[PDB]
Amino acid sequence: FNLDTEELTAFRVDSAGFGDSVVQYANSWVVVGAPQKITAANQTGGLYQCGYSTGACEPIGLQVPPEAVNMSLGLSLASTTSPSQLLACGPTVHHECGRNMYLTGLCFLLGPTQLTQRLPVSRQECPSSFELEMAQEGFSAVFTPDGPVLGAVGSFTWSGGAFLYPPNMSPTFINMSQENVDMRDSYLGYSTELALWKGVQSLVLGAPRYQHTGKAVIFTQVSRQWRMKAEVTGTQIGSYFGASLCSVDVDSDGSTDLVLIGAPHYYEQTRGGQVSVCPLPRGWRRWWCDAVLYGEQGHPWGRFGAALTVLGDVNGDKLTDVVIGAPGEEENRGAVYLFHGVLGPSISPSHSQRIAGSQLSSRLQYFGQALSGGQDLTQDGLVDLAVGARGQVLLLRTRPVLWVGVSMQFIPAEIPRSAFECREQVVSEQTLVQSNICLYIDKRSKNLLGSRDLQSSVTLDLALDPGRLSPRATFQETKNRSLSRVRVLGLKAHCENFNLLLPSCVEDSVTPITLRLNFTLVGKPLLAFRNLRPMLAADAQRYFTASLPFEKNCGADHICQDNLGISFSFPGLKSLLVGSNLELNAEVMVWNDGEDSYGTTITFSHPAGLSYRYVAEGQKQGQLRSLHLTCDSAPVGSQGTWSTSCRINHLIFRGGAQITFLATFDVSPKAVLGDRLLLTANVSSENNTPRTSKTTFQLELPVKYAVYTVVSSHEQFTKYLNFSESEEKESHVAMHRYQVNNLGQRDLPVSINFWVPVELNQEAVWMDVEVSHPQNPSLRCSSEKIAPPASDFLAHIQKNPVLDCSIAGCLRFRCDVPSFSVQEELDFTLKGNLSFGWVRQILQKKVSVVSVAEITFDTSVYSQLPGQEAFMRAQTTTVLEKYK
Amino acid sequence: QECTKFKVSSCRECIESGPGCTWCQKLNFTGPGDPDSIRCDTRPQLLMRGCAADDIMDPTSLAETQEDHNGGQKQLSPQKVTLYLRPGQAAAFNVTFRRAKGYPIDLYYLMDLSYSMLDDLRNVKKLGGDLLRALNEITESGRIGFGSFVDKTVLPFVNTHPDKLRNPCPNKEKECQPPFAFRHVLKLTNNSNQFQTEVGKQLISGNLDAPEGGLDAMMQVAACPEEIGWRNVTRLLVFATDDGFHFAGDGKLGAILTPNDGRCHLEDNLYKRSNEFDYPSVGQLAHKLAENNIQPIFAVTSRMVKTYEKLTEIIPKSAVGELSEDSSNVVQLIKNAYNKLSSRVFLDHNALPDTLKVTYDSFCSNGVTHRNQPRGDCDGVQINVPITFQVKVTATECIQEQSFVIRALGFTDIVTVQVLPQCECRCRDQSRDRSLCHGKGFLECGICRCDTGYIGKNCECQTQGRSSQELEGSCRKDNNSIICSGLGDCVCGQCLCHTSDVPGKLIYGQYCECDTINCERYNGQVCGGPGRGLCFCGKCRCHPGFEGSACQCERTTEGCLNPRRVECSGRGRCRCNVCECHSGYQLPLCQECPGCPSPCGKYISCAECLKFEKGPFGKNCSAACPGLQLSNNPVKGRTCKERDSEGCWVAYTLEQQDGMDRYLIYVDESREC
Ligand SMILES: *[C@@H]1O[C@H](CO)[C@@H](O[C@@H]2O[C@H](CO)[C@@H](O[C@@H]3O[C@H](CO[C@H]4O[C@H](CO)[C@@H](O)[C@H](O)[C@@H]4O)[C@@H](O)[C@H](O[C@H]4O[C@H](CO)[C@@H](O)[C@H](O)[C@@H]4O)[C@@H]3O)[C@H](O)[C@H]2NC(C)=O)[C@H](O)[C@H]1NC(C)=O
Ligand SMILES: *[C@@H]1O[C@H](CO)[C@@H](O[C@@H]2O[C@H](CO)[C@@H](O[C@@H]3O[C@H](CO)[C@@H](O)[C@H](O)[C@@H]3O)[C@H](O)[C@H]2NC(C)=O)[C@H](O)[C@H]1NC(C)=O
Ligand SMILES: *[C@@H]1O[C@H](CO)[C@@H](O[C@@H]2O[C@H](CO)[C@@H](O[C@@H]3O[C@H](CO)[C@@H](O)[C@H](O)[C@@H]3O)[C@H](O)[C@H]2NC(C)=O)[C@H](O)[C@H]1NC(C)=O
Ligand SMILES: *[C@@H]1O[C@H](CO)[C@@H](O[C@@H]2O[C@H](CO)[C@@H](O)[C@H](O)[C@H]2NC(C)=O)[C@H](O)[C@H]1NC(C)=O
Ligand SMILES: *[C@@H]1O[C@H](CO)[C@@H](O)[C@H](O)[C@H]1NC(C)=O
Ligand SMILES: *[C@@H]1O[C@H](CO)[C@@H](O)[C@H](O)[C@H]1NC(C)=O
Ligand SMILES: *[C@@H]1O[C@H](CO)[C@@H](O)[C@H](O)[C@H]1NC(C)=O
Ligand SMILES: [Ca+2]
Ligand SMILES: [Ca+2]
Ligand SMILES: [Ca+2]
Ligand SMILES: [Ca+2]
Repeated sequence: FNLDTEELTAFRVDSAGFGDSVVQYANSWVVVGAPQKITAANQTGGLYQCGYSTGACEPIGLQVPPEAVNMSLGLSLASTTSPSQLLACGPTVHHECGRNMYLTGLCFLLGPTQLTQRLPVSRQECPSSFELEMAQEGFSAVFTPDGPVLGAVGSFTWSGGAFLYPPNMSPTFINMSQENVDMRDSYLGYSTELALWKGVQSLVLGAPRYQHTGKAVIFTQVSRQWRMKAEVTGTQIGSYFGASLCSVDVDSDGSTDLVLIGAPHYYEQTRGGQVSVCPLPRGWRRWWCDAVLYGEQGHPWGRFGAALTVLGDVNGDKLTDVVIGAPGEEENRGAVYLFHGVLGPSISPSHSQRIAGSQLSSRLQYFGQALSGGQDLTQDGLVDLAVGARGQVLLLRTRPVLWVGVSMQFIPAEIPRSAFECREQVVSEQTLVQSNICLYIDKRSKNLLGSRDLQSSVTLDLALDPGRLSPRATFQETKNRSLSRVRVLGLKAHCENFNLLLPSCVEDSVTPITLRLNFTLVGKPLLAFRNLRPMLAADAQRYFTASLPFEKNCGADHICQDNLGISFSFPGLKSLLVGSNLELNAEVMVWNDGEDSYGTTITFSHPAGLSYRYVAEGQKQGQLRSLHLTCDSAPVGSQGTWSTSCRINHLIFRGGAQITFLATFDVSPKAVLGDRLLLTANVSSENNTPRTSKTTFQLELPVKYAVYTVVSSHEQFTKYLNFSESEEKESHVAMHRYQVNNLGQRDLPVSINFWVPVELNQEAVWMDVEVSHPQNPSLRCSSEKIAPPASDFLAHIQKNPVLDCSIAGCLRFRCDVPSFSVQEELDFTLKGNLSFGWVRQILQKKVSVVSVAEITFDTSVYSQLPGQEAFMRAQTTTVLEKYK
Repeated sequence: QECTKFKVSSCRECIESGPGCTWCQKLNFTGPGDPDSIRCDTRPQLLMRGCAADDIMDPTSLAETQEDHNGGQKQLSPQKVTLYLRPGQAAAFNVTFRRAKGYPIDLYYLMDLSYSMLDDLRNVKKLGGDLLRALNEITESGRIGFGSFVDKTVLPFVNTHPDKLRNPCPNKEKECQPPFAFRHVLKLTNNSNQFQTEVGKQLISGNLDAPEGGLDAMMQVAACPEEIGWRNVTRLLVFATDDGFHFAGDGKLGAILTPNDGRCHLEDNLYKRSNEFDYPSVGQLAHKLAENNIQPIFAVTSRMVKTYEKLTEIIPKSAVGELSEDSSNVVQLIKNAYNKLSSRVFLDHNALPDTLKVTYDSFCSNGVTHRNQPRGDCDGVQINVPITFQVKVTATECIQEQSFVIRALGFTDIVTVQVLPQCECRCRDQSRDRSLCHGKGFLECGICRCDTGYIGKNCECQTQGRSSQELEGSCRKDNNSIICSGLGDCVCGQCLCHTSDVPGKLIYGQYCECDTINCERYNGQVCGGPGRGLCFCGKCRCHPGFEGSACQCERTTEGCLNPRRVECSGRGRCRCNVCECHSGYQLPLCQECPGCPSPCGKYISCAECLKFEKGPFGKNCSAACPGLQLSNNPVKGRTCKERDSEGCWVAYTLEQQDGMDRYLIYVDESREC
């Protein structure tokens, strides 16, 4: 919501197809593209570098080889930050092979180094069918820690792919094999984007025309693999699902969290366009572009999703924000949109801003074709955005959004009843109340210390009992029922107290007198014009009110004793693990064994990991809550805890009457809180707490956490029975491979237990059994023999040929694990020469021995979520059918 | 029934509260010191209170069917619906449509001229005497036109240089015409033999990329009949190509980022703009095309049959025709055209303003009893059998008088549906009783609406200086309640809720108890922001199509549906466009259970009971083996391979489908003893 629409820079260089494709160069400069900037004989176009200092674009020197013809360079662009480099491209090279020419593509790497050219400049000599004649490589490019990556389209049956270039090492390439029958004419690699991770990188290609609809495919490059991770078909035919793609970072952990997709030509009733949010689940063969949502707009033929780029943190709420083009909006006019992240895989459908081509863009037809931002180029602190348009390209800076916290208090807590009911011999002695308000700004990370982040002027507007046409007081400075004064703020508080005049005689006293402020940011001149316009955030509670109670007349005497108690509980709450039990139902009862409490308030103390949400229940219940109440959460303690006050808004709590209401606290699935969480409940009257020992009520609960821990019996399991059984040999070792993995969301130690039969009445079943742990460090495992109940095993297995550990002296393996990181598919197998001797001991055939494998973890602190999943107890049944 | 009180100042503000809100005009209904808002309750409550039945106002939506004489319009009646629509209340008016016959036809043959369409050009170059013959039965003197097309001139769609451009023909080079994209060879004419001979003339051409660029030709055709000419009655087209089709976005390959304008600009019945011009977007036809009452008839190879099949879903009035690569059975396409092209009765409307929402019903002739949905898709009606669409128009607010139209896609019959903002209820005037309201106010159905400065149920008091003792009787809900629930100062018995200049904030009620801000939130928005729902005294009244405590289950729709159109596949209720997959089945639509062991055990007994006949063991089979299907095809996915009842390794894949233990197997015709 902070994208400048007044004081910006504009580069209108008229060079044919200028401002058709743009990218953020090394922070100092922005590179635009003009593919159709005719040069020589139907040849290239040309590039232009532009600086902010002076509003002008200088041509860029280039050694365009005679080989590359009609390549119209600049069409495809891409820039990295790693070391600062840039990549321009002619995706339309023409090389005459006689009978018919084709299209190869030629790119150029610039920067503060050597001017490389890298397909690389092995001018692609000449040779239904196709291979790589019209692949126009470089049609779309994107960097990555291990060398750039250009995209081919006409690979073979126009399937597609992308050529990776390493560090001077010969490049590789990734198509979809041929065994992949489909994917004919899909332009796989029309758009390309990175997907860095805490682990290895990941590429993504856009296939607008997979089966003529559009699919997007993601690839991984595992050691000696380079296979496919996953993919998702399109939603509609012609929708063009795959046009644009952008890996964006909802937070700032540096691991790519989700990925956007384009489909400008999509609809069902309104052809606005379509962009698709698609998080990056880990664990191949499963991946959904349907983490719910997909942004649009109410305007047909808009081409929404034509382009888009990560912009980053602009509003400073730790939630990256993105930009999206739509040059088809309005009457062909241009348009752009701004969205924000939320928590993890998600975005906000409702955009905050919609800067379109109506923004005293005098006359540009379609703007927003392409755009890339995130880099600070004007060197005024925060990031900038670059949006290309037909003819010219604009730069929109991000205006600083600071927000402020406020404190309100009335020096005279309440009213002493002195100037209360008053009298009419002699005066109005108008009591003098003081009200001190303070203003301080705290959330500052982006703007950093120094100019701007400090000095600002503000307009204040205090007003008492606004809603009523009966002003219960007035300020002295102005004598009015309200006042205004412009004063200087800082990151350091600014407290000023004002004088208030209460008339000796007044009607209503029960209802405290309200005092609210309207505050903004007046003037906006601050030293240099390097700030121009600051502003406030979305959640700007610019209306902050504080109440002043009265000493209620509790009689001609009787002194007015404030006596209220409180006690609450958790009906049915069992164990409370983070993941299940999201909502937290609290049943609070309360007393009034003293004088009537009017504006009685009830505040709670709780760890950051939860807040209050209105119940609003109806339908019906019970002997129970009825109750309109006003609650305001707010941070309190030094570090971690904070209070959610809740004053029973509009009615009285009389006599020794008790009342019970229900207050529910949502708890986050990632709730940071000790192994125990406590919470209290301060209870008092509107007349504050005049005395000594508080009547707070607390209780402390054991806390656990949700985890998903599953284990399967890999199909590399030895079921080997066969008739050749002449003697009693030893070694046809069986192999029980078990694979395990946790789809939880927290790293947690575990210990995988096992059960392998051996001794059977002195007659070993299978000997020297140990457990290998490949693809992973040499871990420590335990071993212990145990003897079953010793029932009549004769008839036992006659029921069922099975040989569980309950018959034969089993063997437990306790394989401990340091930290079973989430997503880790840590797997391992066990083998041992399987003896044939014991087979006769039971006098039957077609017997089968079973091993049980069961994973465990500290029952306390951690626990499995869904109810109860036995997915942490696999089994493998081998068979020893050997006749004759 | 149901009625929550919004700010009630008049009979109209009681109406703007909800459907189940009624108003009483009977005077002397207000007690010694009772609120005026009490007059606005539910019809039942009013009778229980004493309010007469004939005193209960209830202004309702209805429809005006001003039918025409005849020949005004043909089979879309009524022709003029002047509805009087009250907000929130739906007005219903029926639509009788009894198609008749066949009007003057006007065909156009869009044929792809490639080297693959050679024997097509031969077996079709002049078979038009049987077209008018096939046209003779139903329609009379129709029209016949032709238009050729290939693909964009410039690469990468076809080699632009050099003189293979002059001679694209592969190997034979039988003097094929230069690479083109759209050449209007024949205009709509009466003659038939002249048409045939003008076709055989031109020979094929050729291009590089496999799919064609036939879409660019589509627009150019129905773009400017100021040079091509078109009948003012019917206009049928027919797509023909043994190749794909390029749409917008592909043009970026040929260094062209100028989108499609929509109008054709030819100088010699031949395009010379498609090069400096981008491809028509996929959806740029269902609009422009359907606007000029034109409808293509897909007829291509069986290789491209189910790709145009998905295209039939989107664009209206379009049939699929799988034919041989010789285009010999091309005339039978139109026996299948009128078959289900005179069948798709459509009933959409001009893009209405957001302040309105329209729906329809459907009663097809052959059995179908549909209800509530846009369009009028009834693919079971043809010649002379009427149909029934129940159009239900509802508003959200008191619209401004305007007018829209409900046309049948592919028909010139415009139905001018007028719309009148109906939002009033009408009684009396200020000649009767200038007395009551103490002269400073008028009277309307009992109560008195005072001036700007006067207020009260009889314009008696002033907003400057009043109170009494037990006037605070009905001024507080109960004896243990604060007066006017605070946030409201009592005057003359009743309360005048205070005002807050904060967005949304608004107090109201007899005792100023209810506000429109303190309800249940959702996505950091009150009752789901202004879009989803609204706030009214705690409870959220979610807009239509949204339910839940705070519109939490945003949509009443079902995105939980897959292409199978069965909710959440196997298991999982569809709550708020989400599935609750049973067991370890994962999202979104519950198909893949990644953790499931892979039970081939217990299945071997039944595998040799279906393919092989080695004795249904436990009992029989088809009873202990509800994996009912055993397709004689190469299904795959769960490649299983275990043993049989006695030794032999029986191989077999296992493709599960949808719900619970439902499966589909192919047991290899092989064993291994
Ligand atoms: C990336 O994507 C491609 C396509 O999607 C995968 O499949 C390749 O597809 C082509 C299809 O044509 C395979 O065929 C290759 O043809 C080359 C030359 O044409 C021959 O075949 C045509 C058609 O039959 C004839 O008209 C013509 O006369 C030729 O006989 C061959 O040179 C290729 O090499 C083969 O022989 C050479 C001998 O030197 C061997 O070294 C090769 O291993 C191979 O056997 C080939 O015959 C081609 O086989 C496919 N490539 C591969 C690697 O299998 C690719 O698989 C995929 N690439 C990667 C790395 O995954
Ligand atoms: C704090 O809030 C109050 C009220 O919201 C400000 O008082 C004045 O409020 C009105 C809105 O009721 C402002 O709007 C006026 O509106 C019309 C358009 O509807 C516009 O044409 C006028 O120019 C005017 O803006 C009005 O601006 C505002 N008064 C001033 C001086 O801006 C009050 O100003 C706020 N406190 C501040 C700014 O310190
Ligand atoms: C009910 O509870 C809250 C918090 O317990 C009271 O709010 C304010 O809480 C802070 C503590 O965070 C009090 O400050 C001090 O606590 C520290 C130790 O953390 C201690 O060093 C100080 O001596 C003091 O106790 C603060 O006093 C308190 N606010 C007020 C106005 O007293 C809240 O006051 C309680 N509700 C009531 C009293 O109605
Ligand atoms: C590049 O080629 C184009 C044609 O593809 C030239 O444009 C014109 O083409 C026509 C048809 O061949 C010629 O008769 C004209 O003489 C061309 N125009 C002009 C002004 O020369 C174009 O000229 C070529 N460009 C260059 C500079 O080689
Ligand atoms: C004085 O009070 C009046 C009425 O409340 C208000 O309109 C006006 O702005 C005030 N004047 C000053 C100087 O504050
Ligand atoms: C429209 O048709 C339906 C079904 O025949 C009928 O029930 C309904 O009364 C009709 N509506 C009007 C407005 O005549
Ligand atoms: C008023 O309210 C209640 C409900 O009828 C009753 O229990 C009580 O005695 C009343 N109080 C007075 C002081 O009349
Ligand atoms: Ca991230
Ligand atoms: Ca941010
Ligand atoms: Ca900057
Ligand atoms: Ca053919």
